[PDB]
Amino acid sequence: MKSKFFAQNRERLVNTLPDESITILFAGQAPHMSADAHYKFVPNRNFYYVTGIDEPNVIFMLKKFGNSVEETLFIEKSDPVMEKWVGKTVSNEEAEKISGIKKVIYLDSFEKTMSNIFFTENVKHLYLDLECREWKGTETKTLAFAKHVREQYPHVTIGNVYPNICELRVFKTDEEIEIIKEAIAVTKDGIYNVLKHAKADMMEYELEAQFDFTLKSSGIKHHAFNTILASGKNATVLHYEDNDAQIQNGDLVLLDLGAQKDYYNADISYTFPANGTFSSRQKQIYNIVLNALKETTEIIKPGLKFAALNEHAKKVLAEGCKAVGLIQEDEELSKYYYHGVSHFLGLDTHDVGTYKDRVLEEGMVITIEPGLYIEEESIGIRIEDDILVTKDGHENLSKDIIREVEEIEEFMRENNVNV
Amino acid sequence: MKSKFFAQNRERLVNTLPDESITILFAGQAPHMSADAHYKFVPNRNFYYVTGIDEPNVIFMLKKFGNSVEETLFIEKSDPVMEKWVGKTVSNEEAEKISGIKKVIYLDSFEKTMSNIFFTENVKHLYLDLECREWKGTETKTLAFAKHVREQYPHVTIGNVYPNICELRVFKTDEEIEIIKEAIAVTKDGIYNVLKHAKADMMEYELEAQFDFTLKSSGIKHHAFNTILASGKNATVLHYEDNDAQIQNGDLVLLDLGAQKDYYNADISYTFPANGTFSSRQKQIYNIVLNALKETTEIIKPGLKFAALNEHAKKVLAEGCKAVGLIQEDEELSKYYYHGVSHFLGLDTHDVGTYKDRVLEEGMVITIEPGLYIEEESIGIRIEDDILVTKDGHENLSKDIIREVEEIEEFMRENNVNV
Amino acid sequence: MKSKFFAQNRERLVNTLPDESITILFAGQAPHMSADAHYKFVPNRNFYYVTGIDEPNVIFMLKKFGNSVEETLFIEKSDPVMEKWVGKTVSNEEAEKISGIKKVIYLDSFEKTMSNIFFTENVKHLYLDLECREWKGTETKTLAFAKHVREQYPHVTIGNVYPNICELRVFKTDEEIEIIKEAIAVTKDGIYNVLKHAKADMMEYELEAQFDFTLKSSGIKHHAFNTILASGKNATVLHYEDNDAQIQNGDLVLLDLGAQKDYYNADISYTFPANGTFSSRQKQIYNIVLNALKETTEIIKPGLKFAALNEHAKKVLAEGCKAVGLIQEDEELSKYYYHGVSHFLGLDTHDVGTYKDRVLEEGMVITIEPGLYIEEESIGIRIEDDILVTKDGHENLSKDIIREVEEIEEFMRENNVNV
Amino acid sequence: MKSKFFAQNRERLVNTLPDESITILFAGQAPHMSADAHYKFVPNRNFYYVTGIDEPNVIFMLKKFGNSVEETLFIEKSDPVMEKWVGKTVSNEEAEKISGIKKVIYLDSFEKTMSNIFFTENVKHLYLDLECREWKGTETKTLAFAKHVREQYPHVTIGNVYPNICELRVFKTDEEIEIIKEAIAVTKDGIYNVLKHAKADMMEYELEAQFDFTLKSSGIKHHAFNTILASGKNATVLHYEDNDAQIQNGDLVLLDLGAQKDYYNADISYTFPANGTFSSRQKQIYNIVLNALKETTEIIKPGLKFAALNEHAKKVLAEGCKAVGLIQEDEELSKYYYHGVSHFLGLDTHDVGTYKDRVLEEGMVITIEPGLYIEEESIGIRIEDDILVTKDGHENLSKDIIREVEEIEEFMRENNVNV
Ligand SMILES: [Mn+2]
Ligand SMILES: [Mn+2]
Ligand SMILES: [Mn+2]
Ligand SMILES: [Mn+2]
Ligand SMILES: [Mn+2]
Ligand SMILES: [Mn+2]
Ligand SMILES: [Mn+2]
Ligand SMILES: [Mn+2]
Repeated sequence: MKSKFFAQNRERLVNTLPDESITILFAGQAPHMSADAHYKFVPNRNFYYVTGIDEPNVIFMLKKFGNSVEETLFIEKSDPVMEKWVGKTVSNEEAEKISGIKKVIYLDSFEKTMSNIFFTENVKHLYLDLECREWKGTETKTLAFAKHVREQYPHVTIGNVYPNICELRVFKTDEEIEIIKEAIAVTKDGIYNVLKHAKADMMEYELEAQFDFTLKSSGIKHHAFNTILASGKNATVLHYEDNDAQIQNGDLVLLDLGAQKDYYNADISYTFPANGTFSSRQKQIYNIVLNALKETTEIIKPGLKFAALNEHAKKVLAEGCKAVGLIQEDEELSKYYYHGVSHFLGLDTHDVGTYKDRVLEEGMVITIEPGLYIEEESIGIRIEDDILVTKDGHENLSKDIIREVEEIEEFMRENNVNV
Repeated sequence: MKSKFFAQNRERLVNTLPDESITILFAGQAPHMSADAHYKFVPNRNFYYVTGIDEPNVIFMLKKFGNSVEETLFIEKSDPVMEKWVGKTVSNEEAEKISGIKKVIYLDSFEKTMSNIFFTENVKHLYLDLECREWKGTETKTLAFAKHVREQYPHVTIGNVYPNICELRVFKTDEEIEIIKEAIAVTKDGIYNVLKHAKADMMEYELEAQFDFTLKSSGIKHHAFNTILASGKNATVLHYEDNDAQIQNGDLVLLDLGAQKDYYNADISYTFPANGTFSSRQKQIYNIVLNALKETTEIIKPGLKFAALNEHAKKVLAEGCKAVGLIQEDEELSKYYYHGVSHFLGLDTHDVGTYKDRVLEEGMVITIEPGLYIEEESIGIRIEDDILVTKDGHENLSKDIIREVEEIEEFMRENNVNV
Repeated sequence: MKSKFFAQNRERLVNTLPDESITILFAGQAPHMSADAHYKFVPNRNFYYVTGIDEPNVIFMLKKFGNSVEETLFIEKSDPVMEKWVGKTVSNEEAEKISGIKKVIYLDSFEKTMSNIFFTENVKHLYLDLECREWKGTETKTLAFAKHVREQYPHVTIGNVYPNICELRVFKTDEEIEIIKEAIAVTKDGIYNVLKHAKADMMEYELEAQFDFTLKSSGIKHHAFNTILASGKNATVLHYEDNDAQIQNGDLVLLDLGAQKDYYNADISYTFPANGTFSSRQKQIYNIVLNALKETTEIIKPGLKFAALNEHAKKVLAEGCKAVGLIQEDEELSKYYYHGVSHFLGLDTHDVGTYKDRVLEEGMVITIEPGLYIEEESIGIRIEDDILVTKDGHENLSKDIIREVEEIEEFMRENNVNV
Repeated sequence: MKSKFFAQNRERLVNTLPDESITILFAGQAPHMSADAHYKFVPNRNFYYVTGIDEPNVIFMLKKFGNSVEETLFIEKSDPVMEKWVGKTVSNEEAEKISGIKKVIYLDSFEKTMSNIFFTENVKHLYLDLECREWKGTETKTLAFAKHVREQYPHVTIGNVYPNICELRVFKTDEEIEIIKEAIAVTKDGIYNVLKHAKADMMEYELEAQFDFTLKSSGIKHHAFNTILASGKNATVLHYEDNDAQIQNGDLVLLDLGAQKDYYNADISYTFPANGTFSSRQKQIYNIVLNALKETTEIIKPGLKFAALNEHAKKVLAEGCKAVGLIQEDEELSKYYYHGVSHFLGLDTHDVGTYKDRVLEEGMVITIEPGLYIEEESIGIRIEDDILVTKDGHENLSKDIIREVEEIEEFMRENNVNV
C-alpha cells in the first residue's frame, strides 16, 4: 500500500467538501482496558484511509480556500526515554513518505494553529468525523473538541465528514482488492488446517487453536473479528463466542472467522462435519444453504438493488425448506433464518456505507452468507463468500475454498489424521 | 472460585467504609473498537473482585445503615431476540448462586431505586469506584454518573472506594494463589513448547504461534498481556511487541509472556539461545542476571521494605557488571538496567496497590525480574519469577521452570527437533 | 373531533417544513405541585393539535425525505400494577384510531430509533417545538433534549416548529368553531345562573360557586382560565382573582370567565348590578363600554388591520367619556382604559399567533373586550364577545348573551329569586 | 395563624442547624401551564412553614454565626403598572407583621448580598431546601442556584435543610390541628351534600359538582387533592379521577376527597350506596372495612411503631375476608387490598416525614384508610378518618362523620329528595 493511494483518496475527499472550509481528523488513542493496561491500538479506519498513518495521536488537517488546498500532519516529537520502552514513533520523514503529505509538523503547535485558523483566517466552516452510534453514548475526544469549538467560536458551522469518507470507502481500487484477496487466502489455509485436525470428542477451543496457529505463523497480527467456532446446538447462536464446549460425534461445526491483512478484512463462514461425514439430514440442510449462496451470488451485477440480495436469499431458502418439509409457507422461514444475507466488507468487517436505496456498482465488495438454524435438531449451518462487484457481473474472491459436500468429505479423508 | 470468596471480600470491604453510606459499582461494557465492532469485554477487576460477576452491564450496590448491611444486584432481563445472537445472559438464580448475594433485581428498576435512596432515605455519603489515571482523560460512565449525582443531589458527599478495594486485593487468599499457580503452570508448558520448536532463521511470530497454541489448546482464553518475543537487538526494547523480525543464528531470545486463568495472571520472563547454545559472552550476562534473581528473591519476607528489592537488585547487577568489565562504577548501571525489579501480581498483571512506603507482608504476590540490556552488543536478557510472601519468608511460585544454563542447553538438546 | 381533522393538520404542517428533515413533538408530563402531588395534566396544545392525543408522555415524530413522509407515535406500554391506581393508558389501537397515525410503537424503542435517525440515516435537520417565553426561564425537557442533540450530533441543524403550528392554529375550521360555540353556550348558562342568584350582602365566591356549579354539572371538566368575579372597587383590578370580598348593595359585578370544551376555550366578560338595578351613573359607564363593543365589533372583516380594532375602541371609549364628562381630551383615556381590546381565541384562551402587522382573514376567532375602570368611583366595567371572522364580515359567536341595560334588569326581575 | 407560630418554627429550625452556616429558602413561582398561562400558585410548604408568606418570588435567609442569628426577607418592590392587572404584592410592613421577621429588604439587593456573604464574610456552609424526588428530574431554580454556588464558590459546603423542616412539620401544634379540624368540618358538609343529592342514573361529575359547590360557597379556595368520585367498578382504581361514568342503580359510590383550609388539608374517604340502600353483599364488605378502620384506629398511641398500623389493618381485613368466604388464607388478601393504610397529614395531603422505623408520638396527625376492592364483583370500598395522636392515646378528628350502614341509609332516607 503506497502513498499514491492515500493522496488520491484526499483528492476525492476534497471534491466532496465545500470551499472555504477546514476539516480535521484525529488518529485517536487506545482506550483504557484495566489498571495501567490499554487495549491494542486500532487505527481509525477513516483517518487511516485518508492519511495512511497507522499510529496514535497524530492529527490531520485539510484547508480548502479559494483555489488552494493545504494538507498538514501533526506528529509527536521524539522522546528518548519512551523509545527504550515502546520503540520509536513515526518520524517527520517517514510520515511524509507514507502519507504523501508534504507538510509535517509537531503536535505542540496544534493549539497555536487552531488560534490562527479560527481568528486570523476567519474560517466559518469546520468538518469533523462525527461517528456517533449511540444516543446515550459517552463523550469522546472528538465530541469534546466539537463542544470546545462551539464555545470558543459559536459562529463557526460544524459539519460531519463521516459520510463523505464512508462513501469513498465503498468503492475499492485494485490494490485494495488485492489485499482482501491475501486475507482470504490465509483464511482458507486456516480453515483447511482446521479440517485437517478436526475429530469428535475435542474441545471447541482446541480447533480454534489450529486456526489461530495458521494465521499467526504466517505473519497475520490480527483477526477480522472474534472467531465463531460453534458445534452442534451452539451454531444456533449467531455470534456464539464462548468456543468452550465439547464437540460431540455427529456434530456439525460452524466456522465464522477471518484473517486481517494490513487492516483489510476477510470474512468467511464454513460448515463441516466433525467426524468427516455429513449425515443424511445434515447433507440436506447444508445443500439448501449452499444453493441460496450460489443463487444469490449469481444475480450480482451493477444495477441490482442491494435489497434484492436478501429478497432472493429468502426465496431460495424457503423453496429448499418446503422441499425438505421443514416448513409449509414462506412466512415460517423467519424461525430458521433471522439475519440479513449481505454486508459491505473492507477496512471494517461490517464495512461502512449506506444501504438504504443502495444500488450495486462496480468496485464494491460485499458478503453473501445465507444460513439455517434449527434449534430442535441442534443444527446450525452458515456458508459465506466475499464477492466483488465487477463491470458486468461479479467475482467470487473466495471461490478457491471448496464447498461441496463431496469435496469436503474427500478432503478430510485424504488429509485428516483421524479419519 | 466459590461465592464464599466474594461474600468475604464484601465483608472486609464493609469494614473499611463509614456508616450511613451507600456504595455503587458498575460492571461496565466493552468499549467501541471500530465501526459496529467492540473490543472483547474485560471484567472490571474491582467489580469482579466484589461480586464475582464477569458480565457487562450489571450494577452492584451496598447500603450501610445503622447495624444493617444490604447488598443488591441489578441484572439484565432476558431478551428472546438477543439470545439468538449472543446467548443467554446471567439469570436471576445464577447471579445469586455465583455472587452469594441474596437480593437480585433488574436494571429497569435502577432509576427508581436511585430516587428513593437519595430522596426518601436521605443518604448523604456515596462511594464510587473512581479510577482516574489521566488528568486530561475523557469522561467515563462513572464520572458522568458522579456528575449527575452532583447536579441532582448537591449535598451528597462523594467518596472514592477504589483505594479501599485495591488494598484488599493486595492480600491474596489460598484459593487465589491456586489459580495463579495454574496460570503459571500453563505458561511453563507454553515456554517449554517454544524451547522445543525454536531454531535459527525463523520468524519471531512463528515462535509466538507455538506459545499461543499451547495456551489455547489448554482452554486458556486470554493472555495476561501482549506477548513479548524479542530476539537479538530487539530484546533491548522493554515492551517490544512487533514480534516480526527474523531470528538470527547466535541470537538470544527473550520471552516475556503469561497466561491468564479465571482472570488471574501469570507473568514470566525467560531468555534462551535460539540455536540451543549460549555463547561465552551470553553465558556471562545471563548468569549475572540470574544471580540478581536468586539474590533478590532470597531477601523476601514480611517486614522487608518494598523499596529494598530494587536496591538489592541494582547492587547485585552492578557487582556482576563490574566483575565482567561492563562497568567501572555503580552509576553507569542505569545505562544497562532502567526499570524496577518488582511489581504486584494478581487480577491485573501490574496489580493494584500503593507502593510508597510499602512493607512486605504475608499474602502478597510480587514479581522479580532483573534484566540487562546492552544495545551495542545486541544482547537483551530478563529473567522473571512470581514470588508469594509467606508468614516467615517466601515461596517461589514458578520454581519448576528450569533456569540454569546447563538445564536449558540440556533440555533443548533432548527435546528440540533441530539441534 | 375525529382523526381526519388532525390528519389534515399534519398535511398542512408538512407543507411548511423543508425536505430532508425530521420533527419531534413531546406530549409532556404534569408539573410537580407539592410533595408527591402533581398539577392536573394540561395537554400541550401544539402536540394535541397535531396528534389528537391528550395523554402525557407520548411522543410524535415526522420524517420528511425525498417524496416520502413517515408519521410515527411512541406510547407507553401497559403496566398491570399502575392500572390499579390510575387506570389504563391509551392502547396501541386506540391511539391509531384517534390520531389517524398508522404506525404506533412504544417508548422503550425511542432511544434506538434516535440512534438510527441521527447516525444511519444521516439526518441533518431537526425541528422541535421550542416555545421559550422567558429569557431566564429554567431548563425544560425539550431544551434539555436540544442540548443533548447538540452534544451528540453537533452537525445537526435545529429548527423551531412552534411558529409553524401556531400560524395554522390561527385559522379555525368549522368543527373547531362548533366546539367554541358549545363552550360559549355553557358559559351563557353559567352566567344566567349567576344573574338569577345574585343579591347584595353576599360573598363574591358564593356567586363563583353558582357559575362553577353550572359548568361542572354540565360535564365541563375545566375552565378556560381563573374565574374573575369582581365587585365594586375590585373590578378595577384587571385580573382580580381573590374573589373573596363582600358584594355591597349598589355594587356592580364584573364577570370575566369561560368554560372550556374539548380543549377549546370560551372567553366572556359580563357586568351587571348586584341588586338588579343599574344606578344612573352605572348606566352611563356601562353604555359607553357597550358602545365601544358594538362599534369595534362592527368593523371586523377580512382585510382589516388587527391594530385598527384597538384604535377604534379607544376612539369610541373616549367619545363616550367626553360626552359624559369623564374626560376632556383623548389623552386622558389611558387613566381609565389600559389594555388591548382584542386577542385570538382557540385551544388557548389567549390563543397563539403573531399580532405584528396582522391582517384579519376568514377563519380567525378573536375577542372584543373594551372596558372602563374608574378607581375613585369604585366602578369597573368590561363586556367581551367572541367574534368569528367570516368571508365578508364577522359572526358574533356570543350574540345570544343579552347585553342591554333593560334586558338585564328585566331578566333579573323575572328570574332572580330575591328582587 | 399568627406570626408567633412561624417565629417559633424558625427557633426550632435554628437549633437543628450547625453554627457558622447560612440557609436560603425560595418562595418560588407558578410553573408554566400553556401559552401565556401559568398554573395557580401553590406556596412551597417548607417556605411557608418557615416564613408564613404565601406570595411567590420572596426569598428567606438565615445567618447563624457565633451567638448571633439573623433572619432576613427579600420581597418584590411595588410596580404601579402590574398593580392594575394583578393587585398589590405584599408590602414592607405587611411582610414584617405576617412573618414576625424584623429585617425586610428588596430582591434587587439579593445579588450584592450574595457577594458579601460568600466573599467578605467567608461563609463556608450553605443549606438549601433540596427536595428532589426524581433521579431523572429536570433542573429547578434551586438546583440551578446550587450549581451556581458550586461554580463561583467551589469551597462552600452545601447541605440539605429539607429533612430538618420535614421533621418539624411532623409534630402539629394546637392551632394547626384546629385548622385541619375546620377543613374536615367543611369536607363533612360537602359529603353530606353529596349524600342528599345522589341517585341512580346520574353522571359521576354531577355528584362532584355538589361537593365542589359546598366547598366553594363556604369560602374554601382549594381542594386537598383531585376529587375521586368512583362508582361501581371504577372504585377499583385507587386514584380514579375521570369522574365521567354513569352511576348505575345498585352501584356503590366511593368518595375520596377533601377541603383545604389555609393550606392545611383534610382527607376523607367515604363510601355509600347510590340508591340509598346497601345490598346484602355490599353491607358485608363495607362492615369488614369499617371494622378494620375501628380496630386500627383503636391501637393508636405514643410508643406504637408506625409499621404496626398496616400489619393490624391487614390482619383484620383478612379475618373479615375469611369469615365472608372471600379468601381462604391471609396471602390472598393482596388481591383485594393493595396499599398502605396510613399516611401523615398536614400542609401536604400525603404530608412530609420519614416512615422507616417511625414510632408514633403526641402531636402527629395520620390517616387511616382500609379498603377492599373486588374487580369481579365491581365493588370498591374505602373508609378513611384523620387521626390525631394525643398524650396517652388518639383523637378521631373526623368522628362526627356518620359511618354505620344504618346511619347512612337513615340519613339518605331523611334527606335525599329521591328515595
Ligand atoms: Mn461472517
Ligand atoms: Mn459476515
Ligand atoms: Mn514480565
Ligand atoms: Mn513483570
Ligand atoms: Mn375575558
Ligand atoms: Mn379576554
Ligand atoms: Mn384519601
Ligand atoms: Mn389518604
